[PDB]
Amino acid sequence: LSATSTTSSTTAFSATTAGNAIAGKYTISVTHLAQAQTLTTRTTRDDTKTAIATSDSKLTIQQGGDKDPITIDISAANSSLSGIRDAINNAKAGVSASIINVGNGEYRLSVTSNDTGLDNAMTLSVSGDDALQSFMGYDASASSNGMEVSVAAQNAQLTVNNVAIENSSNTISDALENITLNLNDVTTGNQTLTITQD
Amino acid sequence: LSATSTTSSTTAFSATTAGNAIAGKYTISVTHLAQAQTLTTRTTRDDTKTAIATSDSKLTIQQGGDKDPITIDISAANSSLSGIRDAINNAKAGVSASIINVGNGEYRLSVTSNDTGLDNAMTLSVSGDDALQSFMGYDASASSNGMEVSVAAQNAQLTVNNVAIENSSNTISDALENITLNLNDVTTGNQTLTITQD
Amino acid sequence: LSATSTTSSTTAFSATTAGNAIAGKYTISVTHLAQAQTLTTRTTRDDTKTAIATSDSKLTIQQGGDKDPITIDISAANSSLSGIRDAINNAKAGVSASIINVGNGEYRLSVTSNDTGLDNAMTLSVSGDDALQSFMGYDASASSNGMEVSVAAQNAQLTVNNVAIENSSNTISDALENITLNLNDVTTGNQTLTITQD
Amino acid sequence: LSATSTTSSTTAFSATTAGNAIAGKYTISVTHLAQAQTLTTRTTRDDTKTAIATSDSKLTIQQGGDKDPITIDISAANSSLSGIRDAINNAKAGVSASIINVGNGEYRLSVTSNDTGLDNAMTLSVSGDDALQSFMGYDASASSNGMEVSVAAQNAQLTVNNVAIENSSNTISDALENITLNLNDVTTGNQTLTITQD
Amino acid sequence: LSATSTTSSTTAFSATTAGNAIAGKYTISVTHLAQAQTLTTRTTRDDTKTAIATSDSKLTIQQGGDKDPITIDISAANSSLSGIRDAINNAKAGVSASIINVGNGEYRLSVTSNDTGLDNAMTLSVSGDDALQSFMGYDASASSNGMEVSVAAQNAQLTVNNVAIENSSNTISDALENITLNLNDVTTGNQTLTITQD
Amino acid sequence: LSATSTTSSTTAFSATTAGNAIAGKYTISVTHLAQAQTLTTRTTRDDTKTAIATSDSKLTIQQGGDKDPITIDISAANSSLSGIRDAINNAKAGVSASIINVGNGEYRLSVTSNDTGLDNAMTLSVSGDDALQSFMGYDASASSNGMEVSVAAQNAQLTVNNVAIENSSNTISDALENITLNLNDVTTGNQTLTITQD
Repeated sequence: LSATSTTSSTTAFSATTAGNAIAGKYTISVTHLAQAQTLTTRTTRDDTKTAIATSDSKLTIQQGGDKDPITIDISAANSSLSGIRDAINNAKAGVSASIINVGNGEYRLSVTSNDTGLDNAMTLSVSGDDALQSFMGYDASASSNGMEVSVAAQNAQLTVNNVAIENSSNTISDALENITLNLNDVTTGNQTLTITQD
Repeated sequence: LSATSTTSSTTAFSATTAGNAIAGKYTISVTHLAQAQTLTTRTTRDDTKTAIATSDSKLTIQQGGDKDPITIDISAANSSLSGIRDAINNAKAGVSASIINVGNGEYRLSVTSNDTGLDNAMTLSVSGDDALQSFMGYDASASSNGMEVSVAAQNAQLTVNNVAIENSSNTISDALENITLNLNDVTTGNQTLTITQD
Repeated sequence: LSATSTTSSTTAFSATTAGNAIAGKYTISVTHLAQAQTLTTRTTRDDTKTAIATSDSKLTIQQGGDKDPITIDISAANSSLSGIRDAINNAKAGVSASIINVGNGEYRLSVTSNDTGLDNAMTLSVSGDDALQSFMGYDASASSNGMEVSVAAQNAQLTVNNVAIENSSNTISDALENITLNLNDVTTGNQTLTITQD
Repeated sequence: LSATSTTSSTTAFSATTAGNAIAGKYTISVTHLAQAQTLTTRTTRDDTKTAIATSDSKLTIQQGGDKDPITIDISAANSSLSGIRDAINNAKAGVSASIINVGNGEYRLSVTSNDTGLDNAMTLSVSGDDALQSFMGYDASASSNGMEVSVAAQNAQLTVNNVAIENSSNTISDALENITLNLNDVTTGNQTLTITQD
Repeated sequence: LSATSTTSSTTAFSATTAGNAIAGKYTISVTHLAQAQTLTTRTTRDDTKTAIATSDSKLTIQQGGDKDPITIDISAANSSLSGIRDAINNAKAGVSASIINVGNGEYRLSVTSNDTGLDNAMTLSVSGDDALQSFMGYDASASSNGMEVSVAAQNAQLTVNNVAIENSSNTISDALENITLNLNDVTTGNQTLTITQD
Repeated sequence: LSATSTTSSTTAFSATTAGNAIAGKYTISVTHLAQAQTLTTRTTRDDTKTAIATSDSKLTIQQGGDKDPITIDISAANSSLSGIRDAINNAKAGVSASIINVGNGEYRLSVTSNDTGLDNAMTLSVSGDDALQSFMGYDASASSNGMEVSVAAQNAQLTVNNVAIENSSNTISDALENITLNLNDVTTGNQTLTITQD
């Protein structure tokens, strides 16, 4: 019922408010932005159309935060870069695949989680085909993997009025009552968010 | 009856005037802003709904400056984080409670005094339940407390024409005759407030 | 009969002209601004209403520059901070009194001369009551005084085309023929005032 | 079907998107711009009209990237600077010739590949005339050549979300799905491209 | 008949042109501005109305550059500061007198030549009265004088396309054909005046 | 037939294009601007009207770059500064004469070539009169001359895409095909001229 406006010392963050947000000055220090994991094949193919697997296979995609594993069927015919990209994207597995032409007639496969957060980090495993498993597999606890981490999963980390706060997201509306905090950048020095009763 | 306008060398302070304010140049140096105390539970709960107390209990909130103590009743059922927040906020005890989700499935309770000032610092004590007392109690003279100080209570401190001035508030209209001083920031070097007869 | 316009290298000074002012470039260096003396009670009262004197008394206010002394009557009843402030202000004694709440439940009395200038420095003496004399007395040649100097009386000091000039005022229209010089700040380096025939 | 807008931290790069481009923040670091090879005659002629060859001859222009060689006929009469420039330009050989008057009554011949890229580097060889071969020949593996490299052929080199990318062009719309990257400059520090769903 | 426009690299100088001025770039370096001599009485009077001379006297004002000497009659009655100022100003002697109130109840007499230039420096001599001669006399070759030089006479000194130029004036339209140069300031480094045919 | 637009990183140069100019980025480094020689008499006259020669004489003006010598007749009567200036200017000899009043009642004669360029440097010789020859003669290979060089003749020197270019002029439309380069200043670091097909 009670409306408020916000002002910020930096482009590093802004904020909007729901009703009944507490007016006043908030000291905000942002030390890390949330990041969505991206895994990229450490090796390349010379095209997007040649099958990589010789058998049909099953891709398992498992995220953290107690989410259900998704198993996708990939026929030998569809074990090409395009085939796998399409099969992942069509699965709606909370991850998204794309192809990168890195030049020199070489292509990489990238898989990115749709949501930022440590809990949105992912495991990828392929059963029923060695070549594809070793091309595309990723397990953080394995020494050799087909994927490398090109973008680390990461949580936002900030302090608000000296209270330490971690969050899966750079859009934070679950931490502070009736405030939504949007993090655009890590901060330096004293930065403040000002909330005034209308 | 006599109107005046104000000008300031810094965004650090501004000022407005009542009638018959004395025209001229005032040298203003601000060394500290007033602050409202915030106490935050040093420990967390994994949710906002589970009762913390096993008995019914009585929360005492005592501010300084010779204000009356307020005692609030908290049933065992209402000794949850939400319960306590609601009970404090509903009491109109000159303090305001909020819940902070610090991430990792953990929640803190914060209590803030509505007014800035050393005299608005607060003591919190709970009788009739050990767990809640040790979760949420705060006494500045005790070695172990449930609260920590996340925002120190603090008085504004400034000098006006070399006269030292302390104030509970950053909105100062009781210090200088017919002037209201608004402090937005601590200053550096020579800063002046200019008052001219209209 | 002959009109002129002025330009200045700095916000430190500006100038306007009467008729027949001599066109050209004036090198101006300002080393000191004029100041109005302010005396402030070195001690405080805990309120503005309690009488300070036990007898009726006579406040003498004597400025320099061969001005007449003004003697004001202050009954014991009116020897409160408010009482004295009112009695001074009502006297039109070329000085002006105000009360400062310095915080911590303490009040100071300030007396300021209305005009800047060394010659507007003041002596304050109270006969017929020790307490008030020692609270509020000021004599520059006495070792102990009730007042301290919080703002030194001071003359403007500048040089115009290498001619040294002293003045009671920062509004100087008696130094240079047909020019009024307004001093806002002390200068650094070569600053010039330009006067051109219209 | 899904539209997106782009924002960039630097004038060093910009970007536009086709439909269904993945929203979000891309960290982009550009270390090299693509360049089109330019070869310039190390010696000069004193005019553009005198034939250089005494026999008719055949200019061969061979680019990399498995492109077909183009052989051009140059009569002795047309072995002048103007003659050769016209014959090259008229051939549409994926290269472009121009004359540079370097002053002092001297002229150079420049040949530039129309497309940037290492693969667009070129070999020039003239059969049937020594003078013209030694004036204008270029082979990267020969110790003495008529041409010098005045602009090295070069590939764009950048990294996008830590993925290394090489490209023949500074207009890159084949590397990243549904994005066109335009490189105007090499970057310094953290620069980012922002893509937001409309 | 042929019009031209001017552009300048600095506010230090500008320029306008008569017809048929030579278009092009002029390198201008200004090392000194012309100055008009000002002489000021080294001593002061405590007022402007008391006669200084006891006899009637004759003030001689002699400038350089082969100008005629002007002799002015000053009665004893008119040997006051106001008297002398009026008598000088009324003489139209190519000099101008003014009174300066330097503060502390003291007044100085200043005499300034109307034109800048070394050749506009002046000698002042009073016959028939010792007091006034010693108050107000000035001769550059005498060891003791009544005047001091508060503003040195000085010539503009500049170089235009490496040609050294001296001038009595900061408004220079007699040095360069069909150009008027206005000097506002001494320069630093390479500064240029650009003249382009319209 | 094909139109193009130009952009430049610096005010140091700009450019416009004729049809069919080659689109793209040109790296331009300017190390020297072209200059027109100016010769100035090392000695002065005290006026512009007194003849310098006692006999009639013949002034020869010879520029470089294989231009024809121009011989001008100067009667003894017309051997004044004004006389010689008029006679030179009226000859249309590709040079232009002016008089400079250097102050102190002294005048110099300046002769400037109308075109910039090393090839527009000049020799001046007077036959039939010693005084005028020694006043005004200039030969770069002679040890004593009447003229000094106050502005060196000089060629523009720049590099375009690493190709070294010399030019008599700062308006260069004969060096690069279908481009006109205007040089306003010597450059520092990487500067580029951008040409884009419309």
